[PDB]
Amino acid sequence: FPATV
Amino acid sequence: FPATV
Amino acid sequence: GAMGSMERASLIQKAKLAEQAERYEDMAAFMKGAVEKGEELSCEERNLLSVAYKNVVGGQRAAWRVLSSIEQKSNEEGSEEKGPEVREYREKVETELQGVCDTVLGLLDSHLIKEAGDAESRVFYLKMKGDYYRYLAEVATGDDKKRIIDSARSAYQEAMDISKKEMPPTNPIRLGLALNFSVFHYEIANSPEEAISLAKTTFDEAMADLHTLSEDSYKDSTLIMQLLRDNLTLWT
Amino acid sequence: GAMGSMERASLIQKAKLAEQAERYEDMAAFMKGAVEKGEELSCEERNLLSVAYKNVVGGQRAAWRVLSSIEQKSNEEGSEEKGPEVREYREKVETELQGVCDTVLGLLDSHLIKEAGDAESRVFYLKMKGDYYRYLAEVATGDDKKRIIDSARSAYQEAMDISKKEMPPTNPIRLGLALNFSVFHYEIANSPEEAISLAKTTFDEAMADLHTLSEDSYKDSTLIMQLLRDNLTLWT
Ligand SMILES: [Mg+2]
Ligand SMILES: [Mg+2]
Ligand SMILES: [Mg+2]
Ligand SMILES: [Mg+2]
Ligand SMILES: [Mg+2]
Ligand SMILES: [Mg+2]
Repeated sequence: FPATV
Repeated sequence: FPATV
Repeated sequence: GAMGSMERASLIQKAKLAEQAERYEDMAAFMKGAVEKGEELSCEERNLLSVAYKNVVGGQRAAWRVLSSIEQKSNEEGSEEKGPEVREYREKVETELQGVCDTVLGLLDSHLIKEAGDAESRVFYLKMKGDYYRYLAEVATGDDKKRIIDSARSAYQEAMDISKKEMPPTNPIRLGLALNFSVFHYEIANSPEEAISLAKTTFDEAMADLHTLSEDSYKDSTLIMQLLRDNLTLWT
Repeated sequence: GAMGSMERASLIQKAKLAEQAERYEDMAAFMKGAVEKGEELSCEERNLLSVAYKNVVGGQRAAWRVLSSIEQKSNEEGSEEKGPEVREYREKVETELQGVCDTVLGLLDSHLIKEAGDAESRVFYLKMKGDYYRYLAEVATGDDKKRIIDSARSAYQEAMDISKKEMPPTNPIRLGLALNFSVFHYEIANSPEEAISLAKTTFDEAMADLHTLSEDSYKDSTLIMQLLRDNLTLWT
């Protein structure tokens, strides 16, 4: 999965 | 802490 | 609400304790209580709120993906029929996730967003609104799926418009918003070119503004810039 | 009970799904439902039960230790008075932990232990009874603290007596019981010499019996033997 904040 | 199972 | 009798300051204190103890469900319940006092949140308080619900929903999403994967396998040709249990339990976790999302969206709508006048607060809340519609979209399969996706898009877009007008390109909230909207494009909206373009432009514009910053601001901004780079590396 | 309407086999199926998804609270609720059907548990089912509640209470214990440490620091000379919040929240977590322990002890008393005739089942349940009284003891400070400690000791001792008569020294349940009773001696009963003696004797007697085992049984037994060695290394 891609990075989110 | 010591090991328990 | 069960937090109605507890002091606002006590709820914030306990949210911090819950964070130290990795008790994110408690942290979230304390922050909900704090928001429901009706006063605006400070910078630190907004962060506490977002941390709590990110950890809770993050766990739910991870579990939902495990269960959805098992469920998909069960519907492959040659798979033995095992009954309704996998669907039921995926549904259970899904319903709990949706409930958390609706709770957060509830707090934002009643009345965090409408009272948020400064860019840092308004952009942060609108980002969260985008994020929690995005989580609803990840599990949506019905009549309202398109409207859920558009609700995410609309909130992110409003946040974007404000952030570009009111914040420098290195602002961590602006960076974080862009990171997540870029992910929205890639994973939800079927727009990988838009995702890549956004991540690249955001990265490059931030790079060009790092010279204006202190060492500590530099560390904060570059950390999020690396996440933009990580995603770009994943996608290209 | 909310699991009263669900099939026993469906509860076991969902407990396994919950385990895969790391949803230990759910796993525990499903296994409680399964036990409450009133049939005896198989080997696999007993393991599911113990895994679920070990993970749940393990998290509670970890959090309790974080909070108790902060609380201790607050009562050091020179520490600013911050109000009742740390005590309140430690108490909240403590009460939840005690509730889980009472739930497990409830299942064992109604009626898992009384129906358990074979050594493997009876020793396993009596070990769990010792374990959950040990967790109650870790947080006990009142009139009943000694009686809670003795309840743990008594259950472990009964388990020990059966295990020595009915199981080979390499049996993983016998090994695991000894590991945990040894920890009981060290951490709860203020008997570090008894803890060390037990861990050593158990290790050595198992070593001497490994020659009788298959490769797979050897792997199972040696794994627990290493935990005995790890504790001995910690304590000497
Ligand atoms: Mg007040
Ligand atoms: Mg559904
Ligand atoms: Mg553009
Ligand atoms: Mg039936
Ligand atoms: Mg108490
Ligand atoms: Mg002896």
